[PDB]
Amino acid sequence: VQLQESGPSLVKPSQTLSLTCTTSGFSLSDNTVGWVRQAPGKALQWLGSITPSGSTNYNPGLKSRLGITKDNSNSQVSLSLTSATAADSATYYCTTVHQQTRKSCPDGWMFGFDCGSEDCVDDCSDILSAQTLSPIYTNAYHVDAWGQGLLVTVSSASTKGPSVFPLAPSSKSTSGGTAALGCLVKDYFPEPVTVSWNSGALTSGVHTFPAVLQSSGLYSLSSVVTVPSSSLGTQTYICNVNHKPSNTKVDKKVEPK
Amino acid sequence: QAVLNQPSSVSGSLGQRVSITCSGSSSNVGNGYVSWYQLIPGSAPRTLIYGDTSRASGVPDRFSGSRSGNTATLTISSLQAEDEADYFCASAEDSSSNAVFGSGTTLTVLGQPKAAPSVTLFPPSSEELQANKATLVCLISDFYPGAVTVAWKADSSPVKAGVETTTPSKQSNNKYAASSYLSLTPEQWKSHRSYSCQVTHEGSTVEKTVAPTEC
Repeated sequence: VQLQESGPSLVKPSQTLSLTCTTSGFSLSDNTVGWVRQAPGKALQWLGSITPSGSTNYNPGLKSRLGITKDNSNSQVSLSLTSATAADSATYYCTTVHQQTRKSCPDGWMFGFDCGSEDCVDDCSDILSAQTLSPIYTNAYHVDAWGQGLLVTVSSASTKGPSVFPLAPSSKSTSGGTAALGCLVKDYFPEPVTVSWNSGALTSGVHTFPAVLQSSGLYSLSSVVTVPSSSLGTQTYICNVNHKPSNTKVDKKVEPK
Repeated sequence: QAVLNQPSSVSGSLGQRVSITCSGSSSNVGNGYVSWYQLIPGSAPRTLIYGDTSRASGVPDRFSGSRSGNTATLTISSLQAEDEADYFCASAEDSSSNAVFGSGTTLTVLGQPKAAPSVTLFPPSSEELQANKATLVCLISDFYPGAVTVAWKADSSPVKAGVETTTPSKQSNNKYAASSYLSLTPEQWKSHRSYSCQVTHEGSTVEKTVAPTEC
């Protein structure tokens, strides 16, 4: 199954954050879809879900700001939150929720089958003059599938694409048979950026570091890869930076010195 | 928006057993039907347990859930290095379709082989210099435990301004990596004769040096 979130990575304060989840592999009319978020370094927070019948449930502390919509034909769920503040900067996940209705009788009461069957009775020895009631159905929920999530930043500062500079290997950056090389992704906003190497064909020995917020207010990070030193004249190495907040993709050839 | 209570962090050695508790009242955990989720950085959350004790698809047998009234427990037996993650419990309050998540627990897997770090110091590229900027990039990788201190030098004199350092984080091979930056102007860069990145790790200090009069 697949759940893909989409929307703006940057929302100005007091504006309305809006995200859309495109679904495939379960039909939006059978299973129910919910939204979960998590602020950086905080715990998961339930935002709400929409039932197959179109009914919506919201978190009690955020219902005045939330709103979920459905479109079964296009298979798209929508989430909205008004008066977006800096506390709303988080990663927003699109999920599928699964329910499970359990029937039960009130306390002390018993079923007719355990002794007319579906009803709960007050006395099984009589099963006639005893008081009769209906069973109580209560359902529980668990999240089954999670989307990759979308990092949303609530800020007044403006988007800025990244500058990509090469971290080239030299006669001092080597370590015998292996050499380290990378590219520096400088001055971008907001988060995040994604780096690969040779269009994903180079995954062995790759690491991308967490970003850092500079004094200028922009983010920067690095991505490094270790390759055989004997290949620095035969194999070309390209780092593929991706910045969805600005719809920018940069391919930078790393040349040995 | 009640927050179920979990310990902020637990620990355990390789191959040993670890338990994570999830405290609640009689109206959300006391009802039962508690689920557990695993969050590894760089990955989407992974549903481990649902309905107190049932495993999800593709969940190994070392992951097991249980409940005892108002406190449910997730137990991970034969501990592995890939089990280092954040774990969250959850339950619906009075079956109102709204669910509450736990405070979260960070798991640490100890007993892993110690490793000394390798350090690489890149001088500012020609492209960055042509843009009237200069950033020294000090990359540290393949070390355990993930505790290092980074110092910058200019002609052996300490430098504390214009330095940014990331907190150590896990690599793909369960070892740690960190990065440090020294943002200078091209005039500051061409000024001194050398700049150094000093990395201290377990009674050892590796120093890498770059000179503007080089490659």
